[PDB]
Amino acid sequence: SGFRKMAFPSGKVEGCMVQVTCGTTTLNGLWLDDVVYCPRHVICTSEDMLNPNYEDLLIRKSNHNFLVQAGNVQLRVIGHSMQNCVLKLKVDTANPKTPKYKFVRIQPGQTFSVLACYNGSPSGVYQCAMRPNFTIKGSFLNGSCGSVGFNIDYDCVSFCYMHHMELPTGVHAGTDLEGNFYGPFVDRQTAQAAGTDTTITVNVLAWLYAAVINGDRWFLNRFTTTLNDFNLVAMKYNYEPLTQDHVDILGPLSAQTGIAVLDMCASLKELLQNGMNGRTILGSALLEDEFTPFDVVRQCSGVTF
Amino acid sequence: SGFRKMAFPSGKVEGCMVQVTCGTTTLNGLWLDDVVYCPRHVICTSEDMLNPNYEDLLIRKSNHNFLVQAGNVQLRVIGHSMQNCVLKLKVDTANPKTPKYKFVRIQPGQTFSVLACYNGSPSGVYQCAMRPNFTIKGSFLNGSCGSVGFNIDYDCVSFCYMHHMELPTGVHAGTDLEGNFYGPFVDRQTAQAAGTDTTITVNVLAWLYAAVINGDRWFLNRFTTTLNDFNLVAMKYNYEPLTQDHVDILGPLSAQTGIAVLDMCASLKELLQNGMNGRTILGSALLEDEFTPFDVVRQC
Ligand SMILES: O=C1N[C@]2(CCOc3ccc(Cl)cc32)C(=O)N1c1cncc2ccccc12
Ligand SMILES: O=C1N[C@]2(CCOc3ccc(Cl)cc32)C(=O)N1c1cncc2ccccc12
Ligand SMILES: [Cl-]
Repeated sequence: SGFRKMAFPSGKVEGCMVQVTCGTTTLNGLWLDDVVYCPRHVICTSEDMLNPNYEDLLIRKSNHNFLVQAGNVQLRVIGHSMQNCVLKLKVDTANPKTPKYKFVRIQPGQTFSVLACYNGSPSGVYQCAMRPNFTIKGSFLNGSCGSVGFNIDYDCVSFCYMHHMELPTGVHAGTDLEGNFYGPFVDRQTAQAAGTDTTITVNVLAWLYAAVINGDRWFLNRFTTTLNDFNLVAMKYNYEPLTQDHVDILGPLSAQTGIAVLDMCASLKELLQNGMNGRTILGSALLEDEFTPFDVVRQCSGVTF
Repeated sequence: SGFRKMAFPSGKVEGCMVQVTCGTTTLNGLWLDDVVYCPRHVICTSEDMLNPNYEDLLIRKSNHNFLVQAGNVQLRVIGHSMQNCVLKLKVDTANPKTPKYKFVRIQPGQTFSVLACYNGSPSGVYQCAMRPNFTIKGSFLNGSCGSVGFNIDYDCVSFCYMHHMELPTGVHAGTDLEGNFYGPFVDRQTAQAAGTDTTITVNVLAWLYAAVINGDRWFLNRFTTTLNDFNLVAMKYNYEPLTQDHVDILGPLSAQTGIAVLDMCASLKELLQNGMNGRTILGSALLEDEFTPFDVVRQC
């Protein structure tokens, strides 16, 4: 029993974190095989950030301008290239701790673990969801750039996020490991803002199933609803639309608990229209949307890595 | 910016998790140097869980009755001894991945990371706190016994918890790594219950300071309180008493934010009286008590 915000074990990723310094800027790099990936903004001064021409700034750098430190060992940079907003530093040593890995770009609503790092040293691990507005509500201080987000599927680490910036509202923006930003963000010190966010409906439903599995049923009711009537309610309360794909994905949890997905939608509809009435669900007074249906099944079944 | 429930990176502990089997029971063990630590209840059969005589059950076991698996490699048990409720299996191989470590017994209110494991394989990491009633609100299924709780301040792993059981309310009980249970619990299936739990006041205050550091001040007020009046009010909401030790511990956060501890106590009193009025504090509609003053300073 119990339901916690759980991250994947971070050990496979910890063995890849390195420190990357370029001039006065120090941030984190991800060392996989003979390449260290890091935000391309490591080459910018504060003034360069106002309107950077990364190709022009990079052509001026030599390999020896990138100091890469893996623990207390300096790696030698033997080449450098840019892919979108990520800099790829070719090093002379393959990381012996390189796990089986892939680079995957995730969709909004998908969750991942973030290994927050400073100076190439991991400091904490937490679970995030890619918000519908393409930001993440992370916990990052100055020096955290280059920290990565990932999932593990069996023995394979799927890297999905690399940290680049903090927006004025305190939320975060980054890229996939191919350097493509999530969301309409750019790596430049210019006016940027997180758009209006929405709640990840399929994830709230998954968490209500987790609550039922853990013995909380107060919110259940005799009612059901159609997908169109529920979607009219979701639109009204700034919830993401629930698709037939989401309903199919929730099938296993629907079969296990005996609560049909649309039956749980009628529970969610009543919660949106009336609130919790002083009650809590899994120790929360808010509807939690950062657990996917897969996370719920994984935690309530004990899948290991 | 941002404030998350953050666990320590688990890699140093992942390299210590092993599977321990005795008869039909399989659980997790913590392999450090040449010793595998695990709950002594691994030696119990179906007829032993109500009034086990662990000394009597253990004397009957030979080293080859303990099957220890580290990855896909069977470790050879060459000795065994019991220390309180933990079994210590001496193995013929020191764990090459043994980190710098210590065993620390924590006090209620302290937080730690849990690396939940099944069959010696880590499945997830989460943060939790030792509740005032000596239980933890963990996430553990059958087979999670032997999963450990730890902190990793300054590259040294301080192991503070080893999981043993789930109480009827769904909360969890365990021991320190010397096998001493936290709370009045016993490794027996006899009727046991978590005592009435309370909110960790010092941690709620620490989290309100985190909220102020992160730019949220809506809950502040023009009032202060005496420590004793605060406690009289707080006790009525099932909050733990706030001691002068807690006030001293909150000194650094008070100096950083400019909000006196007793002024923050007045804000807490008002939050208890009023609720949040549709507002949130650090993304929460409830007052969070699983961040210590030390965690707040570490994360901010
Ligand atoms: O290190 C950087 N450089 C920044 C600052 C300048 O403006 C930009 C503009 C674009 C880009 Cl891609 C990065 C940056 C940025 O946000 N971060 C930070 C990342 N995350 C958290 C931060 C917490 C406090 C302080 C800075 C943090
Ligand atoms: O593995 C065990 N053995 C138990 C079962 C019998 O009663 C006792 C009594 C004393 C002791 Cl020390 C252990 C045990 C126990 O609680 N757990 C479990 C631990 N944690 C979570 C569990 C989630 C579901 C099911 C069982 C879980
Ligand atoms: Cl302590």
